[PDB]
Parts: sequence; C-alpha cells; structure tokens
Amino acid sequence: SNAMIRKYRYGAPFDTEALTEKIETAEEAFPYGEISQKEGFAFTYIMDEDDIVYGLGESNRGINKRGYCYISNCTDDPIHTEDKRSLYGAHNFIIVSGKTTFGLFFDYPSKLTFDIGYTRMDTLKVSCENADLDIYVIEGENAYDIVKQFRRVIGRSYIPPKFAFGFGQSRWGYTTKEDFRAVAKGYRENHIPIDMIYMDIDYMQDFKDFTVNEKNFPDFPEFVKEMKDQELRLIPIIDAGVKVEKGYEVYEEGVKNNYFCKREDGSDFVAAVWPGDTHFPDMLNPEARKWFGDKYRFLIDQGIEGFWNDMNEPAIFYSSEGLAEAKEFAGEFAKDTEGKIHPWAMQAKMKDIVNSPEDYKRFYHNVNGKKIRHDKVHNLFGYNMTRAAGEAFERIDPEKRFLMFSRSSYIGMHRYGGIWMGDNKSWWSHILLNLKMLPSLNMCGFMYTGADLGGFGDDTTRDLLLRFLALGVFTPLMRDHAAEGTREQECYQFENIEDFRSVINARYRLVPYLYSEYMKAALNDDMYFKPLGFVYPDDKMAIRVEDQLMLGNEIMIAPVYEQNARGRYVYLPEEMKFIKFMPDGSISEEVLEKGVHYVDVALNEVPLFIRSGKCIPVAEAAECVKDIDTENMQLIGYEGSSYTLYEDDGIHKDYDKKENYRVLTK
Ligand SMILES: OCC(CO)N[C@H]1C[C@](O)(CO)[C@@H](O)[C@H](O)[C@H]1O
Ligand SMILES: [Cl-]
Ligand SMILES: [Cl-]
Ligand SMILES: [K+]
Repeated sequence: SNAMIRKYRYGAPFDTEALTEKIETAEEAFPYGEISQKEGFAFTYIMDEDDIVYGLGESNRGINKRGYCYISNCTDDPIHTEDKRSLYGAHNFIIVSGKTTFGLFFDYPSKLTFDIGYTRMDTLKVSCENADLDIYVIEGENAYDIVKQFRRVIGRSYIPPKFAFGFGQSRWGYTTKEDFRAVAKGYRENHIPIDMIYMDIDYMQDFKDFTVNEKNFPDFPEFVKEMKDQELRLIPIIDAGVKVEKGYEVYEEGVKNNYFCKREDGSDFVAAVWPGDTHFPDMLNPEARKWFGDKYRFLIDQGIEGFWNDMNEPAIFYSSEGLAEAKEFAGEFAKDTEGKIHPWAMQAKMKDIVNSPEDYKRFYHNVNGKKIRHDKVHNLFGYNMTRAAGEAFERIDPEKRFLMFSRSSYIGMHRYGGIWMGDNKSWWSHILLNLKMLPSLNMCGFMYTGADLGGFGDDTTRDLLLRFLALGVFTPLMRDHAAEGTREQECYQFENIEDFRSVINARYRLVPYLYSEYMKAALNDDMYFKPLGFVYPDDKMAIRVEDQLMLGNEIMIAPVYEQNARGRYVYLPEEMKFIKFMPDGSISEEVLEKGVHYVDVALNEVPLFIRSGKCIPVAEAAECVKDIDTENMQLIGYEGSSYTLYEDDGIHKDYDKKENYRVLTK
C-alpha cells in the first residue's frame, strides 16, 4: 500500500484530516536534506542550480517558487503586492523538480515558513515553532507524477454544478430588488451571457448570517424565482462571524449550546466584523459544525443553489480587548502636551488591533474534550467552515451539487468547495497573478477557482476588464466582482458593449469543452491547468514558461496581460493551431510551428492554441448554460483526431455511467 508515500511524524500533531488515505508512520531517517529541532522544527535542503520548486497553491509570485519567502498563515490582506508573504490560503505542498525530484506535504496547521532561496539562493528551509507535525514525502519519476500521487491521497476534488461554469456578476453594494433587477436587465437586454448574480453582505438583515433583509425582500423566495426563471441564480455570501444580538436565533442557539469559540475563562470571544460584535462558531468542533452547516437550509429552502464563504481566516477588525487598548492609547495621545506620543505611534496602534496575532491567542476550539488555543490551529478555520457547509449539503439534499467556494482554505477543504483568489486589484499585474496561481492550486486539489475579474479594489478601465475577462473565459470560476466605492465594473457600464458580449460569448461556446475537462480531471484526480513543464518535461525552454498554461490534454492558453498591447510573445513546444474567437462570431485559425512567435490578439479577441493531433468541440453562443446546444457541435483542430466529451445533467452526482462519455471524431 502507498509505495511512493512515506509519513514522518514529530511530536503530537493535531489531526487536520487533510488526507483521506491512512499512511503508517515511517521509522527511518528523514530521506532528504536535514532536520533540526533546536528552534522547534526546520527542514533544510540544498537545491541544485537548475531545480524548480512547484507548489504552495494560493501563494504569491510565480509558478517556480524559488527566490522568495512564503508563510502559511491565513490572513485578510487586500493588498497583494510582491512583498507579501501570507495571503488567505495555507497549501503546504511543494515539489522539488530537477536531477533529484521529490514532493513534500507539511501537515501542520499553524504558522509555517517556506524560505525558498530567499536567504541563500541555493537553500530551501521550511520551519515552524513547534515540532508537532506530519511530513509526507512523495517519490516519483517527475513532478506531474508526484502531483497525481498527492491528489489521490487527499481525496477527490469538489465538483460544482454545471451552471457554475457560466459567467457571474457581483458587487459589494447590491442591496435592493431594484439593484439586482438593473444587473439582470443590463446583461439580458444587451444579450450578454450570464448565469449568476452574487449577493454580498447588504442582502442580510443587519449583516446577520442566515437572515434576509425583511424591508428589501419581504417575499424572498418569490424574488429568487423571478431571477431563476431568467436563468439567473442568486449566490449569497455567508460570513464567519455571527452577530451578537438578543433574540437572533443563530446567536441565541450558539450561546446556549456552547457552539462558539471561547476565551480562556469560558466566555464567548467577541470579534468585531461587519455586524459589529460577533462570535465565531467553533469550526473544529463536530457538533458545532453540524449546527452551523444545517443553517444553510434556511437559504436552500428558498431556492438558493450556491454560496460563498468569506472573512473566514477568521478576519477580525478588532476584539473587545484590542479596542479597549486602542482607546486607552488614544486618550493618552489626546492629552499629551510634551509631544512624547507621536502620530505614527497612534497610527501603529490602530493598525495593530486589526487581524492581530494577539487576538488569535485569545480564543479556543473545543475538540474531543480538549481546548486548543486558536493560533495553534489557525489555518484550519476556513477549511472547516466550508466542510461544515459541504457536509450539511449532503444531509439536506444528497443528490444535488451546490456551488460553494471559500476565501480561506487548507488542503482537505478542496473536497468541499473551491476558492476565489480574494481581494485583488484593478491592476494589470493581477491578470498575471491570477494566471500563475492556477496550476499551483490544481496541484493542491483546488480546481474550481478564479479571481475577481476586472480587479476587486481600486478603479478598473474598459480595456483591463476586457483582458481580465479573456483569461476568465478559461477559469472555472468566472466572476466580475468589485469593491464598494470603485468605478462601476459591470460589462454594460462601458462603451461598445458588443466587445464584452464577444468575449463572454467565447466562454459559453467553450463551456461544453471546459466542463468536460473539469469533470474528467476531477473524476481521475488529475489537473485541469498544468504548467508547460508537466506536459513537455524534456524541453528546457518549456519548463520555464510561466505566462502560458496547458488545459486538459488539448489546448494551451496565453492571455495578454500588458496594457495597450496588441499581442504578445509565445513559445510553442510543438506545432499548434492558433485559434481566435473573433468579435463577428467567427473563429480564425492559423498553424504555427514549434518555436517562438509573436501573435496578434486584439482587445475583443479570445485566443487559444490547439495541440497537434488534438481537437475540441465548440458550441454556438448561447446566453445561459441551460440553452447551450451540444448536439453536433463544431470540431476545431486537427484532422484525424478525436476528443472524448464528458457530459452529464450537470445537476446530480451520477458520474460513473457510460452515457456520460461520447467520442467526437473530426
Ligand atoms: O476583507 C474584507 C473586504 C475588503 O475590505 N473584502 C471581503 C468582504 C467584502 O468586501 C464585503 O463582503 C466582499 O465584497 C469581498 O469579496 C471580500 O473578500
Ligand atoms: Cl421580495
Ligand atoms: Cl488539420
Ligand atoms: K475594481
């Protein structure tokens, strides 16, 4: 059993349940590099100059992780600049790829530092404060083999309903039925395809989880049906924090049944978020999880078929303790007459109370009769919130797939939902960041993923949105979302709307292919997106390409991510057909040989490349997933080639039937 995977145990690790496969503890010396336990735990390895380091899922910078430091420590940080070491996810799987190749999964739920050539270029050092963890060593002939081994042992990836492969629109600010009707009309009257409209926090009654604003939605299920009859599915947000409010049932039940995270003394810990004071459900306690997940029935029973889980690092604006400290400091600053307390110090204290490391030491989880301080298991919170929801969906309607994705995650959560890449910005560099995160997420089990198209924060432009959308065409989550106070970012908010229709039409024409590749990959523990080096391992040029990706076994993508550009450079490791979805609805085709090329790609054109000896099916454009005609689709690509199409009803879980597969031959 499990010949290629060994598990090395130190101390008394918390069981994260990341793996579904039970691996016995190995008793031999750790097989690579050196282990030191003098400062807790450290693994140190000297890399060959040509080694590439893959992995880390949702983390900053590039596909090859060499040259920086990455700290797994789930953090609400809306400014994703190159210096940042921690974002929302903790995906502790890396692969050293070169003359000596192996994979490592560090199953540890707290702050874990990956110094990948930051300190010394030749040195990989992975460290944490406590030697209480399991480290899995995965052997294999190459990096792709090692990834496939890992994907097997962590269990099958979450599978969304097919409607989730349409286009979605959200904004922090949609509040009233008028707001949502205006979005529906803006897309539908302009014949821009769309399947989902996201409901952000203003839909709740005073930011209370599992409520709907009674003034704005007096007959909510009727409104849900108004939208669904037009093939628009409302996708509401749920937050980690439950508002403290007398008479609010979720709060009352959480208090009475000890379902919230508690302070040292047993009191329910207060964290301020959108509602002001909240309590956090104890996501690591199985009974609290069951209770919290069961609450989703409130929305499911009203016609809702999907959710997004947010603020689940968990994010904390301040604690009662931190607020009191900040106010005391402010009082001193206010009455200072000697000029001893400077404004910068006041500013620093205000910043310090937000997402404070000290607050994460102030509350506990109750697991199997043991109270564990939250910081010790910090990176498991979002994972378990989404597990709570996923497991509830199985109880509520076991036959049905729900759309589900989370901001914060840890390996293991990939069984229950996808992720979105959080609060990016309307920056050109964030198109590239979106692209690079994709294969790494796939290595860690997270295939239903994507970024806020157009950029969440700051102000977008028409061309940036168009280029973001052209990458989103290929990402399973394709959602335009934006922050409050930003320039309006719906496609209909710009001149020459036909260009937006053209780009989103390309998504819908590709949905049968993209869904098929997703399903084949998920059902077989394989990757939807792959780095070029996984497909062309013997090509020294290919292995270092980071701004192109392979999708499935048929195509390569290469989005434009430079402002004012009319094209871009590409490297083709084999002959391919360069394909563009054109704004008049036609599909242009050009054979390009192996090697370096500059390709022209206008703002309203969507490019891809079809590999030698392959073809893909392309449907006529439709405006919602339900209406896509998949009978006798056009086949684009090479004569003599075939394609195996996976197609099911997109709704249920009947995955293993021969009727789901059809061979198309060009
Ligand atoms: O992290 C907090 C904020 C940014 O201030 N962003 C989060 C909350 C939010 O702003 C309102 O619900 C939402 O729109 C974002 O998608 C989410 O990441
Ligand atoms: Cl209503
Ligand atoms: Cl041909
Ligand atoms: K924006």
